[PDB]
Amino acid sequence: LDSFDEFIQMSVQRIVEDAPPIDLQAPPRYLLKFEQIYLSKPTHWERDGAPSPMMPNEARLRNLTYSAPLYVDITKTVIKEGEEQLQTQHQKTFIGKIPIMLRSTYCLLNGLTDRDLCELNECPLDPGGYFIINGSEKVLIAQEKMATNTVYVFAKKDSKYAYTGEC
Amino acid sequence: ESRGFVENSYLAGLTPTEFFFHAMGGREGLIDTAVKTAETGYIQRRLIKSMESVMVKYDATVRNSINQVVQLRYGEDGLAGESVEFQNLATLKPSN
Amino acid sequence: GFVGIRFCQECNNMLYPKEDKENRILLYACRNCDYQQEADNSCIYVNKITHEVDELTQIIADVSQDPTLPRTEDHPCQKCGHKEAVFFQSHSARAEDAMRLYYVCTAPHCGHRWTE
Amino acid sequence: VGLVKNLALMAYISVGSQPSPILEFLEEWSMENLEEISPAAIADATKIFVNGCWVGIHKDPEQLMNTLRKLRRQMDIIVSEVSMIRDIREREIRIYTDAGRICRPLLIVEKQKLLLKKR
Amino acid sequence: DDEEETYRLWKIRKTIMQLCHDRGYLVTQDELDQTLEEFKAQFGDKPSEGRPRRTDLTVLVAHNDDPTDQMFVFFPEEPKVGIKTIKVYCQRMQEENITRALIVVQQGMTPSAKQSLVDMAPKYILEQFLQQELLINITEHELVPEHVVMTKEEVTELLARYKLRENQLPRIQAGDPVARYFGIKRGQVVKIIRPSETAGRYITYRLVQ
Amino acid sequence: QGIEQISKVYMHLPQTDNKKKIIITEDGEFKALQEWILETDGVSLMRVLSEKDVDPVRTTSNDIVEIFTVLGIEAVRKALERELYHVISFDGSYVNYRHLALLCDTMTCRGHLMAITRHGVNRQDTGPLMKCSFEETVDVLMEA
Amino acid sequence: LPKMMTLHQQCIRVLKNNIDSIFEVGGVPYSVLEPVLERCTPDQLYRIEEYNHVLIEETDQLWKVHCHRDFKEERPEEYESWREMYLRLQDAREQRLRVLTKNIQFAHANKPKGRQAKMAFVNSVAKP
Amino acid sequence: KNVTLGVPRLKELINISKKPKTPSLTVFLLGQSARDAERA
Amino acid sequence: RDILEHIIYDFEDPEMMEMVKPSLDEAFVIQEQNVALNFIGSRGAKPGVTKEKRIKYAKEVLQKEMLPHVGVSDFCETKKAYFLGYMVHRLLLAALGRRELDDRDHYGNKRLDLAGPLLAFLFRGMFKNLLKEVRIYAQKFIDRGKDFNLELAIKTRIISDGLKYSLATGNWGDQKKAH
DNA sequence: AGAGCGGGGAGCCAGCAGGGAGCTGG
RNA sequence: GAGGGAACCCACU
DNA sequence: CCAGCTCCCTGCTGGCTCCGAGTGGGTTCTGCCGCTCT
Ligand SMILES: [Zn+2]
Ligand SMILES: [Zn+2]
Repeated sequence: LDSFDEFIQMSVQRIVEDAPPIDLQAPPRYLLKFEQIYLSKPTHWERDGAPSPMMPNEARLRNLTYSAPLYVDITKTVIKEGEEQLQTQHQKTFIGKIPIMLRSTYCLLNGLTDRDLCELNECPLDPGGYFIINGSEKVLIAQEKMATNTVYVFAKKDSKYAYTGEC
Repeated sequence: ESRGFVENSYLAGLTPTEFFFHAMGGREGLIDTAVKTAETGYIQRRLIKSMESVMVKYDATVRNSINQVVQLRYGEDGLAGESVEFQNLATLKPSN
Repeated sequence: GFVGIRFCQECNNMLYPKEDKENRILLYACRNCDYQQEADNSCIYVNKITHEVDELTQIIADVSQDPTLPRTEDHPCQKCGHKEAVFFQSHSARAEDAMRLYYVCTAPHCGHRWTE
Repeated sequence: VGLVKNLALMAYISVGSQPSPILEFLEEWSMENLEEISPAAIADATKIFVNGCWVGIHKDPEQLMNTLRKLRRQMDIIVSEVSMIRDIREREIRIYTDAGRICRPLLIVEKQKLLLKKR
Repeated sequence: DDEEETYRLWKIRKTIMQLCHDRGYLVTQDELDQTLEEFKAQFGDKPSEGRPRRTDLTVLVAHNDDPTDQMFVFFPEEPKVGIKTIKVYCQRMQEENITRALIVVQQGMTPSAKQSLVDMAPKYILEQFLQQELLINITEHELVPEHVVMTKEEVTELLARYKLRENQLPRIQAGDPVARYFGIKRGQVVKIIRPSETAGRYITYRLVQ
Repeated sequence: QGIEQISKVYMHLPQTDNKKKIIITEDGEFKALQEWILETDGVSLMRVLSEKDVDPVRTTSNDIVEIFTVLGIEAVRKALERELYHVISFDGSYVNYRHLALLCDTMTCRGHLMAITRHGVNRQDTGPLMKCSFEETVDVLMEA
Repeated sequence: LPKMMTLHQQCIRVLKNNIDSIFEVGGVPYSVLEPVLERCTPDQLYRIEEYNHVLIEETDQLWKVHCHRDFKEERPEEYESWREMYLRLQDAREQRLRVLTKNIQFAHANKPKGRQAKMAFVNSVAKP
Repeated sequence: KNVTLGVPRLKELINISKKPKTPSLTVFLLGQSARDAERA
Repeated sequence: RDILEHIIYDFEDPEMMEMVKPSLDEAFVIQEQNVALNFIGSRGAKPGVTKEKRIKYAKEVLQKEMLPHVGVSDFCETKKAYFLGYMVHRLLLAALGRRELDDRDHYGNKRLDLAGPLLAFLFRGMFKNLLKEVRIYAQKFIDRGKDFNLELAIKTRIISDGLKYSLATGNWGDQKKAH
């Protein structure tokens, strides 16, 4: 839950920031800059198109993906020859759907008491920590890796190197 | 105690350091089983495919599929191994 | 004894050993620029194959602050008389042949390190 | 076997933090930058690593680690999940704020006494 | 050193003449068991000085059944062996009308010299032996069982008894150390007598390939 | 001094009859003689055999290839049998002799050391279908 | 403990285990009390000196053992006994630490701006 | 002596390895050389 | 002198000097920064025919791609030099036996990518893909046309179905690169 | 407009460069 | 009186 | 006299093929969204 909350609150916005703005010339120049993300609560749109607050049992039963729409604020500036810069503020532009970990901050079961969870046909003993993808509960197994930014010196065997430092 | 000698019995119960060191010891046996199965099976397969057509012929010789003589008699005595027994030579050991 | 790197002054590079037969002596010459200098020590290169018998000079006194090191009060400091001292084995790759204990005085401002 | 592992019950994997408060505090807690020092001062001083970045050296590493532990223990500038390691023999202080570090809570002992009291 | 080289020369001569007795050549019992002192008395003590000279160490033997079937054992002084030494040795063989020789080299032979040996093998049979290989008798080792070279009539009786072809027998390489010891060519059959854990004695037959 | 391929030599006096010098006395008993024996960490068998006061009969290696190149094919057959027996009977396990003898005779029937691998088995005169059944199926059938 | 101890050593080892038990020394001279006070830590010395004031002018050299352990880069100036220097630098360092805490909390949270995700509640028809 | 046994030695045997893990000799001595430790 | 000051912090230590002697002897023939950058760029991914192109490529490797954590911006080369000298110093310490070799199985040398970092890696790749497709669409409608609609430029299927696919299958990457 | 379709190791082998005798030629 | 394959994961002896 | 040049041994590097047997159960994806043309 803590890793998913850090990903949603901090990592998505940081990834959007570190992506460079798009500079496009044929001539007219267009600069696209993605500014501020917005994440909603997990909503379902049927074929009618009316949004609804999508519950985890609805996602499990109807084989839905328990995902929340991710909007973003985009600025499009126009740079012509002999013309000032033109600003277009495309506020809250939908760019996809982020699957939501159960009982995380942006899950609809967040902050609910056990009575509210039982009224929603959820088990209060259920830990969360998983996603609902096409109605199937998916857990992300943690993955070990070597630590970054650290100097590690080993001795490669049966090689041309007596010792090797790695970072 | 530091380097993994467990001074307790299973009835007495292990200290936490002894418990962790015993887990380190038993993980070795689990690893040994799991990684020895594949190499042993490959050894068995290679041993089988090297000798599968070697057989006792009707002239009591041991030959392969190429009909080359491997042994002139099976086990050098021509006897099946499911009926020989451990016995003692009476005249080998005693003095003159 | 060991020989160290002697550096040039014009370009601060490495001086390499060389001889002059007109003076018939030894000089450290820089071969990036044209600097030359008469060499003080005749020893150009030395092996220390079995000269790893000492490990006290690599020990620092800061290990007196290590809480994971064993402390004893039966080995008083010779330099200052403090009763307590940490002891440890050598941490080198040369310590495979020796479990010899080294001692460091745990009194501040002393840092005296000795053996047995 | 051995490759798939499980968490211990009180094990917590760190979530990550920004090094900026620790870096600012180190800058005005008598640590001198690498850009402003001659190399001759590096031999006797303690190298300071923040998320594996050598940011400077310190002349008094013991009181620096005491100060850093005091800051982390009262949940000041340093947050609780930050790891601070003093390699005493190698004269290094490594501060890690990144994610993925697995840690566990331990009771603090000062002078052979628990800081956990009956209160 | 002169003493260790004299010991080497005595050991080489003893192994050579054990080999010659094993090959069927007439080597008398007096010169099988020649002691180091007897070798010192007959030949010398200081090979670097030259009292035992390798050229003087040349052994001429005659086969037991055929007294005109003689074989040489040559000891080149030079460590390698070239074409010139081979030409000198085969000229000596031609002028003494002998078709078999052993060449006990110190370091080895040049590849051209081995090519000359295999080229002249139809007329004169010349065997390469390192001194290192000949410093012991490998047939006296406990791992090496008894090898007996079979006559052609024995081979035909063997193949008639077991109704075999030659390629159905087990094989031994012509470069095998025991095969090189007995000086056997391709097509011959060696009868191996060995002890058996189960039967007591077992006889194998190996064709030279 | 010494021989280049041999790094370390371990002297020991064996207390067990596995590596002793059994002799038949004048009375006629089998008497075990405790005699000092050496072990090596490298293999230079021919030089060791040539050395002074080294037994040129009982001295042996555990290297199969050098025993084959020094003493021949029947000697490496016996050495292979001894080493396989050592591996089997380390645990006190017993396998009947005919199985070990058949494996060693299979590995030494063609004059050289035929390894129990594709490079030993698939280079015999056996049919292409047997070879492709073992290993390198497509390559064997293309060679055929 | 395979050691023999006379009365001095017995009393000072017991008291060297429980320094904290001392409230008021009575009338012991420092020259007697010299061992147990050298194996001690400066807060306990402040406690002892503020219950047993008559020891103060005796213990100042003792403070040097603390000063070169806590302020090893320093030296006293003139008209500075080691106790008053240790207390002045100790309180100055605590005040510097408190000012730094109130800086890097105020100037990192309240002063600058950090960007994160905000809740939408849009329910947009951009995904129909 | 660190002589290898078990499955790795069986693999080193049935695969004719030119590089055994622990190659070794068992050197036996002749005469008085075998009887005293100094000439051994 | 400067290189050894960055590598060897105590110049009164002769064995570190002895071990850095072969590297100094090997690299004596290069004596300028531009010649060294040329030597680096001669062994690049694609060596440029222009020497100045090789200088730019070597500078880009040494700044952007060599030790990004100590510094990636311009004029941050002294921190990178101290860190590289620290790596060489650690290598010499291991060579002397003065410092123990690192342990791969030591679990303080390991980090655990949880749902956060893994989803961040996914979303970084897929936001790069979404910006790539937006760039292609807007490039097409500024090349022949004059204007492009941004709402039609964004393919939400990229982020949505990529996250859905990687969470559904467990293959952590792209759909066309599952192997 | 809208229906349907084209675009990790471990151990073998051979193939190359480096060596080092040795015949023909002056 | 019997119409998919493939990939991956978990598990069993 | 003595320089010249060709063809077999060793060694390094690259390719290449192998890595236990047998069982349950699951999910996902194959098979894709731009069209040019009436
Ligand atoms: Zn210079
Ligand atoms: Zn002291």
